[PDB]
Amino acid sequence: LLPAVNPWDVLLCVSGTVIAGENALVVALIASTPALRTPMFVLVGSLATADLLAGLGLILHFVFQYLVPSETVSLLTVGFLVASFAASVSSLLAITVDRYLSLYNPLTYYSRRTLLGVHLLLAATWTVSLGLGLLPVLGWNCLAERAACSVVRPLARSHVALLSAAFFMVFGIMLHLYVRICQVVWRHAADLEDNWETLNDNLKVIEKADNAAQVKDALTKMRAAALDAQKATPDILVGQIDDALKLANEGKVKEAQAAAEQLKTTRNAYIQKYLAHLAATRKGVRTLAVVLGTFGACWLPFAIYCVVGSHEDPAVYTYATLLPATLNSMINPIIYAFRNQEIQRALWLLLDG
Ligand SMILES: Cc1cc2nc(NC(C)C)c(N3CCN(Cc4ccc(F)cc4F)CC3)nc2cn1
Ligand code: NA
Repeated sequence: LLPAVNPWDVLLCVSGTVIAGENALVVALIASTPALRTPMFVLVGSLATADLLAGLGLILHFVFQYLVPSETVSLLTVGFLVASFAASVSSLLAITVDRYLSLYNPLTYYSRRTLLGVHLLLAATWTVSLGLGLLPVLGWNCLAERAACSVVRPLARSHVALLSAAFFMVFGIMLHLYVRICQVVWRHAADLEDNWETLNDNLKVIEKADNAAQVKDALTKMRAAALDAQKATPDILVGQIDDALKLANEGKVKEAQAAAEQLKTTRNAYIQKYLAHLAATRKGVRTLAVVLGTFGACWLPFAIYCVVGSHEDPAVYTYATLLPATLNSMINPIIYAFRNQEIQRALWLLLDG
């Protein structure tokens, strides 16, 4: 398709309908499903709305780039594409802090600070994304004799470059947070083993002592280890330790040890529970990793070409950089369905009349 410019367009022309359609479906499910009202999925919905504007913007671009009322309207549509890109990258960052903050300390991840911040994230996102998309309609265009146009007219090279430079820095920070997220998950997975080691060491030393105090020390060091596992990623175990502790103090070494050995019944069920949650956390973080990789891999080529390209360069270099960026909004709805089970359930929920 090197010499085929319009066939490059027709590929994107109908692809905008797909991107507009599929995202329009996702935004509905988040809005129409209470289980998806959690901050994670609300922020994902914003990305869908951002990816939604991408499909609408280019659809109206072709509809107006070919037999439109006027070109000034086409200068609004480019704002939609600008607005979508800012609304997509901005919200994509927002999902990262939600993951980091949620994993960093869920107890501090309360329904007050979080839900408050969530509305500001979307508000601070779209108020800026739209604002950037509206700047061209206030003079930030390239249709002047003293302004050089970019690969995507009427956007000027000066302004697309600032967006490109801003995008690199924003994407550079999102990578840093993802590592911090990993550090959080690693740390949450590290202190857990220490509690398990101390918890098991305490159980064993309980048997290897004939003093009623050695039992108290191990249980006290055991209760603290049990408690530390709760503050990390927020009953019967500690409750049974309390019952075990209640016996140790009042001279019940023989029977207090018996209660310590029933903890294994709960502890075996207690340990088997935490492992699954980290599996859910890793996949949730893993899905975050995949999304970030696709976003950059599909937008970065355009981010560079719009700054280092020349108007003496062929057009195929333009679409070759827009094609991944355009279809990036088509792929984002697909990723969550195949990875995130909570939203995938609603997708296959509708099965028959
Ligand atoms: C036929 C056609 C389709 C276009 N489809 C655009 N969008 C799609 C890829 C969602 C698009 N936009 C314009 C706004 N732009 C913002 C931007 C993004 C990154 C960057 F480094 C610098 C920037 F200025 C994104 C691409 N222009 C187009 C021009 N003609
Ligand atoms: Na996107």
